[PDB]
Amino acid sequence: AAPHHWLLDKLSGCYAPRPSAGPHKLRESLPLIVFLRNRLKYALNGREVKAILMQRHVKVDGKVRTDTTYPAGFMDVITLDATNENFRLVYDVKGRFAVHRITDEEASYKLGKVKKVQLGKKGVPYVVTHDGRTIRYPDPNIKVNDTVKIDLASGKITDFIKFDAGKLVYVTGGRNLGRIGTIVHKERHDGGFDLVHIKDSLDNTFVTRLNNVFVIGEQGKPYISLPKG
Amino acid sequence: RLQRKRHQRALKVRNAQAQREAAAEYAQLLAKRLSER
Amino acid sequence: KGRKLNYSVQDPIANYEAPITSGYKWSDDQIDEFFAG
Amino acid sequence: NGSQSIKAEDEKVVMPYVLRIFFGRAQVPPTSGQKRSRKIAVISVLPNFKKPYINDFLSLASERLDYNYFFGNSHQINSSKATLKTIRRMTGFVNIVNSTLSVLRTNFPLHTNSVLQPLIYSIAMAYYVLDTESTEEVHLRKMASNLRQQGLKCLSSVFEFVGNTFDWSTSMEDIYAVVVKPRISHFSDENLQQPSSLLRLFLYWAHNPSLYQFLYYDEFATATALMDTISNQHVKEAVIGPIIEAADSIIRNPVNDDHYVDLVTLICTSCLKILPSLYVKLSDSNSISTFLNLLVSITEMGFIQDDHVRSRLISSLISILKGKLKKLQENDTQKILKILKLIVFNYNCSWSDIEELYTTISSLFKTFDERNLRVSLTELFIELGRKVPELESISKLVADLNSYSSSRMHEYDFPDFINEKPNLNEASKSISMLKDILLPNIRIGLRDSLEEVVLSYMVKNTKYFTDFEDMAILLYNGDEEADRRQRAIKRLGEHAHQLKDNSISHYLIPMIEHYVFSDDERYRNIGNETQIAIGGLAQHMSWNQYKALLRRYISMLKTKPNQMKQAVQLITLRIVRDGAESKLTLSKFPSERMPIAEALVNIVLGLTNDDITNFLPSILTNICQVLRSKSEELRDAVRVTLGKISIILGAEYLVFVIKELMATLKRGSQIHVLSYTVHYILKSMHGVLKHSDLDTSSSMIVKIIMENIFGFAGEEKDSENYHTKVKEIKSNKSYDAGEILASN
Amino acid sequence: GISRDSRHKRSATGAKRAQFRKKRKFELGRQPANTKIGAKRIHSVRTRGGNKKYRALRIETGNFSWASEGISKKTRIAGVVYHPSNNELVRTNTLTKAAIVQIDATPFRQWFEAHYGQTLKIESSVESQFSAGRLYACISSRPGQSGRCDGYILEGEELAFYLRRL
Amino acid sequence: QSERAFQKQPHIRWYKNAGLGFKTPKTAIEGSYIDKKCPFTGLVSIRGKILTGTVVSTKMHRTIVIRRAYLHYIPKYNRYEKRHKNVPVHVSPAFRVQVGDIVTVGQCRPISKTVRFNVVKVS
Amino acid sequence: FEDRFDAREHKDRSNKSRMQAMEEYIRESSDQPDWSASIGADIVNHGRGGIKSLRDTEKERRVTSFEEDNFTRLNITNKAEKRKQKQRERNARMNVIGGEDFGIFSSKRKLEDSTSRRGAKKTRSAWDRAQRRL
RNA sequence: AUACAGUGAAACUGCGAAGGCUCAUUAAAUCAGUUAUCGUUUAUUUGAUAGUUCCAUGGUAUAACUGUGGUAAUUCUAGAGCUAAUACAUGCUAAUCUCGACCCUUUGGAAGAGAUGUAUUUAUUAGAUCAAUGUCUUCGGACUCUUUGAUGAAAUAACUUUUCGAAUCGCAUGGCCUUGUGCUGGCGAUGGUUCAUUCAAAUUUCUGCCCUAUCAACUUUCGAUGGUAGGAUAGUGGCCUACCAUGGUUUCAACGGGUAACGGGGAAUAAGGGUUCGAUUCCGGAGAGGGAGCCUGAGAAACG
Repeated sequence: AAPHHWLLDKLSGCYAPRPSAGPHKLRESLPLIVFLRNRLKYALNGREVKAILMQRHVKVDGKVRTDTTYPAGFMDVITLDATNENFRLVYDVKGRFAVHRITDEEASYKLGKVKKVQLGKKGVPYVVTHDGRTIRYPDPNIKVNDTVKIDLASGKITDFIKFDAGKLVYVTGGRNLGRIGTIVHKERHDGGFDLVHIKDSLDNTFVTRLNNVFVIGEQGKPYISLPKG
Repeated sequence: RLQRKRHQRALKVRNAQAQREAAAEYAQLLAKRLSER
Repeated sequence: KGRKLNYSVQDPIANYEAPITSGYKWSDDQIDEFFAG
Repeated sequence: NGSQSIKAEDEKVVMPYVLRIFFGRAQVPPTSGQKRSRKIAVISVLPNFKKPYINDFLSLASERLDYNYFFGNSHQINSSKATLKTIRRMTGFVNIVNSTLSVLRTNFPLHTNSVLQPLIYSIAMAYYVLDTESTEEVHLRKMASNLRQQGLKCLSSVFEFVGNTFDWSTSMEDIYAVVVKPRISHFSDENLQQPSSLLRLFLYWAHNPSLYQFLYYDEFATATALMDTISNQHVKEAVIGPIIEAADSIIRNPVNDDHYVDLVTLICTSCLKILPSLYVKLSDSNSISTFLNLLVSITEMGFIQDDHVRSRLISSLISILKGKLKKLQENDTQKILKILKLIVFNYNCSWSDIEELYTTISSLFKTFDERNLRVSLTELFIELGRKVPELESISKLVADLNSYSSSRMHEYDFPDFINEKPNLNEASKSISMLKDILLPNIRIGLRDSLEEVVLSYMVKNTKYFTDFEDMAILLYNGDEEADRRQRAIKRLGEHAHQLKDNSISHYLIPMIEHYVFSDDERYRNIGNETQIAIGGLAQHMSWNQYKALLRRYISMLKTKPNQMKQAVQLITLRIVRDGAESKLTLSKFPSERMPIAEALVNIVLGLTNDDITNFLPSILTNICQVLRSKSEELRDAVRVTLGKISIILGAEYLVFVIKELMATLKRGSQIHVLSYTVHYILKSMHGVLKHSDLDTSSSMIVKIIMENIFGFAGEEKDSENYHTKVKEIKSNKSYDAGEILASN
Repeated sequence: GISRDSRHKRSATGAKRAQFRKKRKFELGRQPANTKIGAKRIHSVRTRGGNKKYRALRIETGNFSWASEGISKKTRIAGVVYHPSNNELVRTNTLTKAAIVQIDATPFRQWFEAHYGQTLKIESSVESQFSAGRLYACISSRPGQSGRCDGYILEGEELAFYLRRL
Repeated sequence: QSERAFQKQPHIRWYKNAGLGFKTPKTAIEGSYIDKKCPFTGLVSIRGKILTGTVVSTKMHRTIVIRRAYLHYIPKYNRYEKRHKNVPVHVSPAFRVQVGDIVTVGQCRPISKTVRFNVVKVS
Repeated sequence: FEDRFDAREHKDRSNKSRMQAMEEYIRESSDQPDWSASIGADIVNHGRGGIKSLRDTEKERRVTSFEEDNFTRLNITNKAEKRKQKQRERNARMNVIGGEDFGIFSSKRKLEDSTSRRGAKKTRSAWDRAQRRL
């Protein structure tokens, strides 16, 4: 009854935890019970993960948010107070949620793909992201599928990454879900299979969608740290 | 009752002096972005 | 003129009521000598 | 209750004028004090009593806005209003500086002035109260210090009151009593005037007519003072000319020239300002510019000068004769200005203008030959009128040629100033040649021949109406001139005008070839005409996207040859914009409605890219951007880009064939594209039949040979189950033929 | 009303054997409330959470808009003479959207005499109604959904556009 | 160009642009045609996907019946049986489409029972 | 057409082709030892069951690893145990003789069809087989 | 503890039950994925988000409760008397925002003019230019056609029986001397209008394994096919009605024929040898005695 992304062992139970509503969707997130209890194993059961949630160790996106099924989606920096645990969780190359450990100056921010820019009411420019941070007043040159950098103390955009040909992009969606390498090709079609294409070890080619891909930095310099093997 | 009449009015004028000033305080940042653009 | 004036026979109204034999209390000769003019 | 009282105001008109005046009289009887305040001023006032007075002014505003025609006005309401306004002024200017109740009574006073201006906004030419001077003296003694108070972009309490008092018939009695226009003119002649200065100027311009139609000699002297203000405000309508509301200036200047002639220096200043009205902004319309030039002529008919304004009016006619706008109405006003400018040059100008502008007759061609046989020594307005006739005004073709030749004869008989006049002739002929004209382009070519008075035969054979042997001799003359920035730009402009999208004629390839040959012969002049070659390539690059891209693609490819010769000569420049234009060509490559032109554009970018080390870093990616549209399953576009790639291989050297083959094999890689894209290198190896007996690594091409003849391709071609692939003649017995004179 | 579904009817291919389903809640067709003239009564019906819907049946105070200046002012209703979305609808004299209904134009007289002074540049076949009182005006607002009667006056082009019709 | 009642007019001559690589002809920017559901002036907005094919019939007005044959790699009887599709489409003031005439359409806002596509191109 | 996220094609299967004869040959030619138990420790119910098979001790090692790894005893879940424990022990006493399962020799399942005779490196060209050798 | 003070039958309250059996046989229309909704609803999740004030606190009317009773009798009752609210419903409320004539030079703004919302439903329109590294240098400038960038192709005239501008709490005596609660004065949770997200639903693009031409015509016989307008809608929609046109699908398989459609379709887990046994979601839709009509809710044609 589980998805593939959670890295959930089959010998666990019968009812799978539906995440509650929140920032991200159901299909692109993992809740805190499947995060803490059975992935990096700070708990043994739902009772004691509710106990540490009542103790309020979790500090995801700089706020506490004491809830069992809180849908932590892409790169919400899970922060735990004891042993200064800073966790940025991204996608691995085979579809799961690889939770990388980072440090404090990297967990002081996150980034987010812009979805739409609106002239909503009363002359106010407007920007949303995958956690829905409706932050005030970016520059006019925010296209769709660019990348804002959230402040995580206040909410303001601090840095901006422009989407164009020659940018380091992350793909979350479809049969390319979780690949990095961002350059063999660029092809913007007019309604589907439109993208920037991603290399491999032998620099192979790949096809995805615009909304299923979003930028993380430059060719060699992302200010996100990434795990390795 | 009257102490609540003190605190209600004080929190109301403080809410005004926070919100209605902060709104123009980021509208001026929009003005800086528009001047630089 | 599709649904307009279907000259068909319909099921529940075919015996919805029943007639009467004498009907008018007048005679038909009383009709003729009633509105000859 | 504000919405309820607004409903009561929206339904507070249903009763008659008697009941409306009765309700207004009851509203007046709240805190009038006519026993105490109808003499001079009030007895006492309070904060809450002024709040009843501020509410009374607000109720007066609401009543006037509801009944905004009649309003039920009464002298009791007028006295209550004057008492409230005087009490507001008295309380505001007599209370101490604590500013709370003072700003309350000040926003009571501005709202009461707004309600007072609403009464004249509603019932202006209805009452016209004969006891106006009571309220007039009250408001004057209140607002004496409002001298420059109403000078802003939005200050419209007393400025709107002054405009209302000035825009009436007999309510200007309080204006012409002592002063309205004095304080209005003080704030008008204030130097920090915002765009209400034009409103005040239009109000005084409309209000001078009531002061002129007034029989009173005081108002006659006030109209004289309004004309004196029009003469003393000679900087306001100059500095405030930021919009297209110059019709107010043209309506005052015609009114001033028709009204008052008071000084010869004033008439010279008016003529110089109306000369700046045509030499300040190019967005002046026809009627406004005609009335401005007619007002300059009307000031010149009274009190013009003999040398300075003579030359100023001559420059005005020298601009207006090159204009001649609005179906000879501006030409008739220019002839009147030339006949009023009062000089010997102006006398010859009026003669030679009236002898040609005689209502569509043969006197134009008569007068051209007349002044040719009797050539005048003024020659400035003569060259203007004979260059407007040499432009696209159909008649006087041979007369235009004779006029240009006679101007050249005078410029040679001078032997300095008339050579600078020939510089203006060349700067006019340049914009004439870069145009869509037919007769005037030939007249500009005749002027080029007269300035050239081998080269003269070349010019007369370019203007020979033959165009086949003529264009062949033009190409041979370009070859002789190859074996000049503006001059070659003008020659190439005339050639591009004779071959400017005229696709109902043949030899357009040789015409664009002659254009590119003259561009190359100008680009060889690197010390002078490198900038002109860059500008010509830039204009051709703009034409490569501006709605037509067939011959402009070959123009781009053949203007790349100047870059190729320059890079071969260099063996410092600006690589940045060249690389950005290469990116723009790569974006035009991904267009395919422009596939063949885009393949030639890729060839053009590769011909231009011959830098020091950037031709190593980008040529493989350029070959990738070329072949990515031909490995794209197209029966004709693959062949056209194969022709472009064979031209690219013939252009590039043997050091680039390795990068070309590697990029082609890295772009086309899939099975059943490996059996079709051998035609690429089949064409390319024969395109490079002119390389020496050193070669590339050739492991790539022997890999191509082995995969296309051995194993699966052997099974595929030696089976009998494939429909049709016309690029498979087995195609592979050619690469060793390419390589035997190069590699082994 | 009944329904909103394609299941009861045939598509662009001509299919049969429907016998589909018990109709759901979200195929809700309410009764057609033909709005008339009367005393102002609006039924406040519920849908989709607290989505109150104003179903007007007997509305009078039409806010009709002077066109050339855009002055939406308050008036009464007389009757619709032409509306061939149902040619019996004008026989029964209801009041729906896009109908051409007659108005006693006395507040428009008041506004003209109030912001122009004199009484009567405007077209002659509407100057006749400026004199008489009843002018033609077409309803914009939806009394069956928003519960209101707003509209726009007929001024010249749109006037003759309807007068040549009927 | 007015054969029906009820103020045949644009609904706020009027002109807009959907963008995204589809031209608006000059009569459809400034012309007497109403453009009620033609997407260049229109009331509809563009979205979705864009399909291309030739036509079969254009008999009724505001009905463009496209045909659409396309390749599909059949593995069952290992031969390609040829595709055919149909879609009705509203008119545009740019081309009286006759038989043949490969044209393309964009998905928007169901107009009749079966049309979500309106013509944006002719070539 | 378009892509659709398929965990059944980027999921580690590795069991359609795991044949015990190939795995036994790999254990023979492995040249690294095999982690066998101290010899009495792997018989089960005083000999009432078998010894235990190699797959059963692999599965037991996995269960005890998961067991210690997240501190939870597994259970007596009725449907899964009535399937798997009873069917497993009955085919164990059928086919496992002395710690060795001989069930495979009584089973039709082609070796070379699924688990040998490579499908990706099929080398359907003379040139591709020539380059695969050299 | 003489206006409250702990146990607490029976009453109001917050929520609980938050998803269970049988019966007649639907061929991508039941289903699964997918495209979209600037074509739409949304409780809860999450991020954001309020400026109109004339000559010390507002009203009776009902419970529970007592008391008198009826009836064989109910979570059936009726009179009479009181009594409370975050129940009902009328109503008490400092002055700050820009342009800046003037500046006295830094402690710089005094005068004047223009201000000030939401929720509902109506119309006009804001939504072609200037800056250089260069055309000619006459080492000055009219500069955009060239060489590159930029503002850029909700402001207002009205309705509506209009919602509001905190009768919520916690942590912190803290600062001031207006000579007494005179101003309290710092922050955080709950409010509170609106937007977006999330959740879910409805439509909608396309794709997906029986044999079928002895099913070759169907569709206008629940509008057939489309156009225009209205109604109803959560909105798109012949979804329904007026008018108009005679369309539309099909041999490139329309439309129609049945079951090992108690079986099948990935609907899914796969198992270290069982090769169509071997994990499951769903057979189709209904039904709460029988059809019909109505009501409630973020969600329903309700297992209550």
